[PDB]
Amino acid sequence: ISQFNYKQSFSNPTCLILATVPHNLTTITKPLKYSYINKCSRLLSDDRTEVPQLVNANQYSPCVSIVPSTVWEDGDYYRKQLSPLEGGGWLVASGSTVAMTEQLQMGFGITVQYGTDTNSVCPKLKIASQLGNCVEYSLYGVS
Amino acid sequence: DIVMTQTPSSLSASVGDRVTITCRASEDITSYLNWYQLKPGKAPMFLIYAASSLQSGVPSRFSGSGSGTDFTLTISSLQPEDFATYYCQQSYSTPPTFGGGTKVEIKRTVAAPSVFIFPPSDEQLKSGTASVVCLLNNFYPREAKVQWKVDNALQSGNSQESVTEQDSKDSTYSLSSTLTLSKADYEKHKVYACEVTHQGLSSPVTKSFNRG
Amino acid sequence: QVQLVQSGAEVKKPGSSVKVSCKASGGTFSIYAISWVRQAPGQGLEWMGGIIPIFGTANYAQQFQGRVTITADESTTTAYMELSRLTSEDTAVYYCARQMTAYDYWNPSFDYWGQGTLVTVSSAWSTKGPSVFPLAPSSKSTSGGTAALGCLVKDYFPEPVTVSWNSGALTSGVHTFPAVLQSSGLYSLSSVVTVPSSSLGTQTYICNVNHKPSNTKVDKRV
Amino acid sequence: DVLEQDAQIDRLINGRLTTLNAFVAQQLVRSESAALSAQLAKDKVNECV
Amino acid sequence: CNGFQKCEQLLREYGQFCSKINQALHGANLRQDDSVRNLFASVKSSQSSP
Amino acid sequence: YVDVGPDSVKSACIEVDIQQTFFDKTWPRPIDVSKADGIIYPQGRTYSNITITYQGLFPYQGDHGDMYVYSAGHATGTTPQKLFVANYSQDVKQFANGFVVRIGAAANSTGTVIISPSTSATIRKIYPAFMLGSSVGNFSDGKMGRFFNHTLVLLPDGCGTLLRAFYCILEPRSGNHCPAGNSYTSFATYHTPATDCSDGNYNRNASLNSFKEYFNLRNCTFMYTYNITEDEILEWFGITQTAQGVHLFSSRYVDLYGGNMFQFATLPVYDTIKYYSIIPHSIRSIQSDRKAWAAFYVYKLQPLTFLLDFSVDGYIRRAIDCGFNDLSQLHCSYESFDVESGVYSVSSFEAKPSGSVVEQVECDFSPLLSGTPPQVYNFKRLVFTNCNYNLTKLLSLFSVNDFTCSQISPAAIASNCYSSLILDYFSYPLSMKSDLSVSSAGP
Amino acid sequence: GRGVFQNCTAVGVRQQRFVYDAYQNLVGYYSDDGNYYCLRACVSVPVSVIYDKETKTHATLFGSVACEHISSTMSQYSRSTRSMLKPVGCVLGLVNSSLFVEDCKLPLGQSLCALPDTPSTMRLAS
Repeated sequence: ISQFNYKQSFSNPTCLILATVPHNLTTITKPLKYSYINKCSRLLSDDRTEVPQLVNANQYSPCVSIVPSTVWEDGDYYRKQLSPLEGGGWLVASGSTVAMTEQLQMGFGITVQYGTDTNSVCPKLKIASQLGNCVEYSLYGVS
Repeated sequence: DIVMTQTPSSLSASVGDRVTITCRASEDITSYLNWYQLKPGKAPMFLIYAASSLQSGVPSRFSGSGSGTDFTLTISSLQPEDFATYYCQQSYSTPPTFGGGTKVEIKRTVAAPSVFIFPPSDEQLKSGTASVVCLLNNFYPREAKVQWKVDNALQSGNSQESVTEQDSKDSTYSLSSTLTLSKADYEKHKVYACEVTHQGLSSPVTKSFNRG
Repeated sequence: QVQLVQSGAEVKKPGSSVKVSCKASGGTFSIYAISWVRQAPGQGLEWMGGIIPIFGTANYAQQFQGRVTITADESTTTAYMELSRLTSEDTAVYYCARQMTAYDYWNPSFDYWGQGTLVTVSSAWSTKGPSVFPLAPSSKSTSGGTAALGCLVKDYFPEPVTVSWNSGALTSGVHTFPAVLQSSGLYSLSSVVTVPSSSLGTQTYICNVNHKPSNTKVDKRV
Repeated sequence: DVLEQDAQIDRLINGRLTTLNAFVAQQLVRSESAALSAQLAKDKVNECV
Repeated sequence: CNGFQKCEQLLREYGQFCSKINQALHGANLRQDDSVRNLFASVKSSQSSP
Repeated sequence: YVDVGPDSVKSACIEVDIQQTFFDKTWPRPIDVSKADGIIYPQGRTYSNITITYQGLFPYQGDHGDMYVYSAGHATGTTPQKLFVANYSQDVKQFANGFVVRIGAAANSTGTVIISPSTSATIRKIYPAFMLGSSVGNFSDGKMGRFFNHTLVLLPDGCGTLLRAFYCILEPRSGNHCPAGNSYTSFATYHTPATDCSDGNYNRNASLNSFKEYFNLRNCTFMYTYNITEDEILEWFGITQTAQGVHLFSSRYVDLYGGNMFQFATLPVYDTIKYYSIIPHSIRSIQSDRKAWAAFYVYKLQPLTFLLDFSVDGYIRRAIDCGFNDLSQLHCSYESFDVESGVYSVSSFEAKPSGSVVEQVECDFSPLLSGTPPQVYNFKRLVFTNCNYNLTKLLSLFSVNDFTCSQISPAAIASNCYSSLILDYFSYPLSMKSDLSVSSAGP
Repeated sequence: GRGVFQNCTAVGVRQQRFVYDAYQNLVGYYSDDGNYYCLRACVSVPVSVIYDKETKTHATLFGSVACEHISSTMSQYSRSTRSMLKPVGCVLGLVNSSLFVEDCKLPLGQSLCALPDTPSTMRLAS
């Protein structure tokens, strides 16, 4: 899952949640089955040099274009040729299916960043800048 | 692209004859047409620009008329040096597109072709290529149809037709139907007949001869 | 007045590059635009491109782009066209045409044209001599008071050739026909002369075939 | 491969940087010693020669 | 980073250390030069009989 | 899926010419950091008099970039005809780390129009247009320049008064000259100033209509519009890609007169952009009003360390590219724009290799195949010495469930050479895979 | 590895193909059977820059012995820097500034080398 489907950033505060809706939030619509990619590789024109392609951090898989939204069967293979501009060779992606559970089990990945300026995202809720001399302050993202 | 067609591809007219040439334009060319004169054998002559105005050094007998898509170069009187191919070229958009071309001739003499036949020579036989030539001399109407019947077999694909330019004396030419065969297909045939049809000729005539 | 002087006809291998030079004498060469127009036999006049020497920028037809190159020389007042990957369809007569407008490549009137340069493709075609394979007369070749005895001409690989009659003395009834190309791609033309039968015996007829590239001066009896 | 070669090259980088800093430190010490010796030599030249 | 591009990319995160090393060592050499110049000046001013 | 508007109804697309020879000029405007050309400001900080080193995405010092130029179209007397464009649409460039664009540098001066050199017009500012995407191919004709899936398109509209950004799927059209149709030269975009650019009534869809002529945009995730004041001032633009989306920078709002770029938009695009190209734009006017348009220069962004001088205003007016030459090394190392005179040692050259010399049968794997693979406690090995081998050939005959290489890479273990190979095999269920590890307490 | 190869007088058991000096660098045996190829670590050229701040001119002194192989903007030498760079005989290697004038020079100055003092306004070697 990490090296071909979804990888997060080693350099950012992250929280990863595996949750589920028991029966209430019926608005979420169940899919066909669970799908993931177990292999997304590449072969050169020599037939004797194979290159697996790990997914980059917080990006899409390179083989996303040749894979449908839901993989039809486990062990399925998808092949596509590459243009001479992009080096040619061959793009091969391996799918995998997982039988579905009774209730939807969902996954969330939250990455906040203590980085940019912009505005600020915070919880909603006279001790203010007017009394500047008094010590202690909390800004848009600086405390 | 602007494709331009000359409505007449060839007109025959003696000297002292008013002549109008029509060029058809695919799209509105507001005032961008050129009339060019081409006598086979030299750089052509720039006659008219914008379809109406006379290039300097051109007789006033040439006149330009037209606009939009109708265009007609007009010659007040034909002259011995007025007989040449005429091309209409648009100056409106991007690549110059040239009209088809128009041929000029005269009714000077309407003459039937005098038909001759000449078989291959004995030395042209030692050569290995046998060639019968049917010659039509001094025939004016440009249209003529020539075919070959070798032993009542209609020959095609191996005879070529040549013609000269205006003799300037009789408005007729010399036409050669040069029919070429090899010994494997020549010595096995006896009759060698050329079927010539000309409107100036009364009836289609034949030069028939027997080999040997 | 302007003189547009072309160059000699070209015979080259298909896929080879052909260079054609047109020289302008008189007028102002740098300001005026010179355009190359090709007449393919039976295909009509086709515009290939144009160039203005002072600007140095070359206009090109869409189909010829990436193959044809148009250049001009300021010092010698000469306009040059180069075509790569020659094909059977390419064989044509090429004309350099000056444009009347001082500038404005887009609006073109060709006031002056070159005489023309012929281009032919040659599949490893070697310069050799022609052969006299004429047409002697006979009784059955004699219809009426006159027959026709000719020179024909056969199998020389460069386009120019010259058939004369009785060392140039015979000029009556001489009819020469354009050389055609066979599937073997050789050069073959005919030249028949209408000679009275009475002159068949009293006069013996020999046609001189002259090929300048092969430098062949051959007399064989007709 | 890449992911682990980053860690390996980092190990080498840190090691070499530390040795090079040690080199600089001992050079500073030894240079100071030589400066004091040079003052002594100046005194010996003025006094003995 | 004996010449290898990857190593230099990694070293980019440390480059200030290399700068400190270079500057310190350059200053040490300058101080050596001053010491030599000073000692030789004391030797100078001696009117040598040929 | 946002509603962009009605499709284009016209059957055929306007004809286009590609005279790449007309656009080939040499007007060098290289980057020079001594006056802070193409600098992106720190995203959340500002500073004062201080001078600091800072590592980010910058264009390398002295870079010439790529020059692009726009022109009028074929015009007869009062009638416009075919558009004039270069080969920019066919050419495919790579969005390695984004790029910075110099806009209207030649404006406020008079230069000969590129389309008609004899004609001379006062240079005026024009804005670029870009297509960016993740997948590229050719059209039906083999003409390069087709963007397959969702592709971001940025184009100016209303004679340079607004910018539109949208992330749509572009499918060509089958009319004449339209890219899926016949007689197709190159897609382009255009606006006719006689009607579209009337005073106070700038058609804000004119260029969008031109674009819709050639493509049927579908499944548009979003569309954004940004207003732009008219003037003739040099300005900068920038594009970059992060995990947060694509970022758009400009000098227009914050440092209009200085050129520092500040972010003004973030766009929800999350497939890695690999390719981009410049949309050719022809101005559909009459030849009597052919105007000259300032060339725009595109410089790629490279990770780099830059010594940045900050004014009391905080604006960067001076920078050093630390990797340009040796004197730049000195400036960056002393972290100052002034270094004392002296003799400083810098980084040394080193020679280049050539002609890799090599000197050096048939490592067999037959017993791996014949018989019954013994137990994991009766496992049997194959040592290899005095032979050469290929591992892919062996491994393609089976279905490898796990391939984990420690202290070695899966590619290297197929390509590197060494003294001796040891290959031990046995019969192992996939149930006890976890027990088969170097660090495990399993039996 | 990267390193010059040469032929040298026979030493060592000769059973192995590698001779070592107790360090990673090695003499490296016979490139082709029945021959000897003594090997060397790849050589590198040192470079130094004289700022000359008052003039603001820069002079590229090369290594103490870098006056034959090195050439201005040489294709062979690829520096770690963008290869953008910044000649008097061989006093101490080649130098980009090329003035042989010495005349008389006073003690104060860069003092780049043993003899040379490079007085301000280039004009090396004095």
